[PDB]
Amino acid sequence: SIAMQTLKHMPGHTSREVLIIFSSLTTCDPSNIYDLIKTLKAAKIRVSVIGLSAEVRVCTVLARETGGTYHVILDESHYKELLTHHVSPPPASSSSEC
Amino acid sequence: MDDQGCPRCKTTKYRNPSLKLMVNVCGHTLCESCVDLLFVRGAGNCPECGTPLRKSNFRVQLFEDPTVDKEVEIRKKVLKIYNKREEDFPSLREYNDFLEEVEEIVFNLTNNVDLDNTKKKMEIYQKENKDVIQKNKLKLTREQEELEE
Amino acid sequence: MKLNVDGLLVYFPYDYIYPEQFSYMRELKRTLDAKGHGVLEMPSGTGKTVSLLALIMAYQRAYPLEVTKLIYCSRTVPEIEKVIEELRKLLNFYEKQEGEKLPFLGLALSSRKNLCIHPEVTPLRFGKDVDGKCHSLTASYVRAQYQHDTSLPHCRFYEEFDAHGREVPLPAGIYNLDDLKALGRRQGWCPYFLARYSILHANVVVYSYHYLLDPKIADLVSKELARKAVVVFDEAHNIDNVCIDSMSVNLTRRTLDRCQGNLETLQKTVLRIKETDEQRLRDEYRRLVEGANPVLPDEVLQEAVPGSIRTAEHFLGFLRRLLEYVKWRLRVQHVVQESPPAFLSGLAQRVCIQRKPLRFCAERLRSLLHTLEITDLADFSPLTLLANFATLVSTYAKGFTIIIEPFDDRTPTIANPILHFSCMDASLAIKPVFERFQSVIITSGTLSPLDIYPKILDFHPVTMATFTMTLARVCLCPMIIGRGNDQVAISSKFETREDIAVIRNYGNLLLEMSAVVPDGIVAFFTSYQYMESTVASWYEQGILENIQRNKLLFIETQDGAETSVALEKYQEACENGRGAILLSVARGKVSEGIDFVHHYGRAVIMFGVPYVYTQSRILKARLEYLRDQFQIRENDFLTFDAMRHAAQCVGRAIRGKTDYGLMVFADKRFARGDKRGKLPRWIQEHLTDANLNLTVDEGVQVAKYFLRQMAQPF
Ligand code: SF4
Ligand SMILES: [Zn+2]
Ligand SMILES: [Zn+2]
Repeated sequence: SIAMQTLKHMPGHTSREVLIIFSSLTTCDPSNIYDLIKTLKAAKIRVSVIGLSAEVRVCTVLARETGGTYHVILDESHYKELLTHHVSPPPASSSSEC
Repeated sequence: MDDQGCPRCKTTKYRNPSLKLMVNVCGHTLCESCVDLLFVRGAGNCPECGTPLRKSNFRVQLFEDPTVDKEVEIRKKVLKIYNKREEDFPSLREYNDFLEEVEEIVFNLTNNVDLDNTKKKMEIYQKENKDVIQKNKLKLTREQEELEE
Repeated sequence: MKLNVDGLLVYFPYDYIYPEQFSYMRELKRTLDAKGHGVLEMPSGTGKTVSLLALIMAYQRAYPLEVTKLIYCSRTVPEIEKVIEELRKLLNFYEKQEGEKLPFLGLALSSRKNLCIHPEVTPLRFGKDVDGKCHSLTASYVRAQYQHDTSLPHCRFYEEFDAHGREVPLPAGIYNLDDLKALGRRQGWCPYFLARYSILHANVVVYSYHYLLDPKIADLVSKELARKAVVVFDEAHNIDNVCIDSMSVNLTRRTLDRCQGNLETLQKTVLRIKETDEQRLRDEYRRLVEGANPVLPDEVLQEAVPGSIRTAEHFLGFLRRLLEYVKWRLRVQHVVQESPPAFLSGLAQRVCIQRKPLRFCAERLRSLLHTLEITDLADFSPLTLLANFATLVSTYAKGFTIIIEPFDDRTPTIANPILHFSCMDASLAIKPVFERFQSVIITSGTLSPLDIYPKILDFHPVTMATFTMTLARVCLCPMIIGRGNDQVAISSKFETREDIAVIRNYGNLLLEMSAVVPDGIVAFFTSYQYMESTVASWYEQGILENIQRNKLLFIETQDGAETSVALEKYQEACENGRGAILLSVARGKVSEGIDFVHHYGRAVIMFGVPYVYTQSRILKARLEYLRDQFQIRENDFLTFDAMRHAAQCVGRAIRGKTDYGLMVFADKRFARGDKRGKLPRWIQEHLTDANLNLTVDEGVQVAKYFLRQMAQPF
């Protein structure tokens, strides 16, 4: 929600992206996140979670529905590879506009 | 033992269930502490009904239903008659027709006058007592002994 | 995807099949070719249905005369719905391949309560109530009165069905239960009776066991029409228990009192009938002299003559006598008594009730009660249950036993004693299926080793093969934890149940496993009392609060409403990131009914080997009789009953679609060779000695690593 509040007023041309480095599998939230997923899809904010020591189901659906990618750390060397891969710009999909 | 109590003295049936029903020609609930009360005065008379009894007409039973008491006793007496085995009759219907007449006799004796039943039973006596009653009566002990083991 | 099976060519909808599927198909074709009953096990919850259905359809096409039809039975209607979905997909694929419709019909049967279109019976959900209301609406008396067309609510659907469906049968197609309800509404016919008639000409019929095992209702729809049909039972590893339940009848004091009240009402109704209409209803006596459904199977059932009970009053008196005998025999206070033949002999001697007249008691009850034009059978149902018991006891007691419990368990003194008539061997009741049908395939998942099943059920199997799931990735990584952080034995023995150290080890293991495992976890205990004791100990200690902080916790209770609400919230918790820890009992109906899939019950925890209490006397008869006959050791059967139950309650996570998941058994007993040997082959082969007896911490670490491995894509 904080990221969405800041990114809502961002220009349409730029690609709004979020990389959640998830460590604790639990997610205690005041409101259901499935509803927020709809707003994220409407706002075309790509969310690509990187889980740690857990294949979180809510984050899996978040990533695939919002267009981002989900990954889990095999080790520190693979963590380096994951973040270095995320460095590069992501391809623009149909929803993306220039 | 689940009965609330005797129609007159419902104290033992609450304190202890050891008392058992006593069957009578009246088909009429009674309890030993009340059997003493019947013995003291009348000596074989139902308290409310006043039905006479030859010698107290008392035998131990444990069926709360007086109708079942009378029916079971009457059936016990009737079984001494018409005890011929089924295989004695090759006819299919006759296997259970006579049993139908037997149970009709039982129901007749339970409520309706038993004079006709007694006359009929005399008629069946004169014929059955010669062979069938004696034979089945003797074979009852043999079959029971074999079945028990 | 056309597979060139050794026997023939078989179509298949999905793109690829694992080698275990090839093995399954070839073994199944071998059994069908031998035309002999057999048993086989396949791991996957889904996929086995499609492979089996495709092979059966191809075999039917190749040798239509060999197999008349397929009778595929499933545990529950919610489960059989998935089967009908699979069959619909397969039929659509085959129809697309062929390019035209073919004379193939497939349908599912279910209770009138589950499916019906009458608004009066719609609001009511209780099955006996639906049965009684439908019997009243469809009664021969109601039909005759409908012929008169008098002012009275008549169920038009059955009449229209009799008018039309009798003449025209449904051409072909696949109809789920819900879709069949819509079809019945559209055509003004019964979704139930229409399917019942289609059973005569249907290629595939699917219904639960209680539609095919209990002689009361099974026989009528499983008549000799299917002389040579492929009958298949799916996931029917708990077939012995259901087959026993189909025979066991429980008599209680409250039920007996209700029976007595119903009998009084019966007598009053008989008097009213005598004063109102006597001759027309007396014609029943003539047809009886000429000579709720009977519980006697095909050959055991007899219809020579009703017996000495030939009139309403005579039958009523007979029932009064038997009810009085049962009432007193139950009121007796004493130790548990067993008496299969002695009960019948004592009944006959004490109350003068001959076994032959007692045999036809239930059938004559059905006929006489029909004569009375009663409002419904729901009110008199207890009397019908008592009559079924009365006829069964006089029918046979060679492989049965009457148990009397003056005192119930869990109560030092209770005024509601219970008389059980639990069976001891399921072969007696399942004999008609094997004998009538040329071959029966008991396809099951999580099956405890097949060798026992022929001993319990008297049949000669053709094939005995165990199929192991093979995938490019190790979907399942089961483990057994017997040593805690204290290196102390963690067996959940009866004498070791009270051990606070063992309870603490279980709590700490659950805490760490919930900390590492992703959202969704289910833990199965051995009994409600044991689960409550462990939960209370954890509550007294701080472990439970830490578990609550780490993840949400839900618990199961005997009440079905609370169970359903808790499971409904558990599903939402699994969907969300909170996660959930569902504590349940292995014998709980929730464990058998529920199915765990991807992101549901990810890590299955088994706290203690599931063993039934060693005091329930019913199991004593069931077990010592098996020792005496068929020669099964008591310990052997007990361990088999534990391992089969554990496999049932732990095999859900591998449902289908290759969804990862780990099965952890927190009990050193599972590490024993006998338990491992009796464990299903597919789980055991994956299990290895390296992880056989991991400590709590080591198990947690390996679980974390395995979850890491499974997280990444293929
Ligand atoms: S006759 Fe058909 S429509 Fe009427 S209550 Fe019975 S099942 Fe329902
Ligand atoms: Zn008295
Ligand atoms: Zn009297």
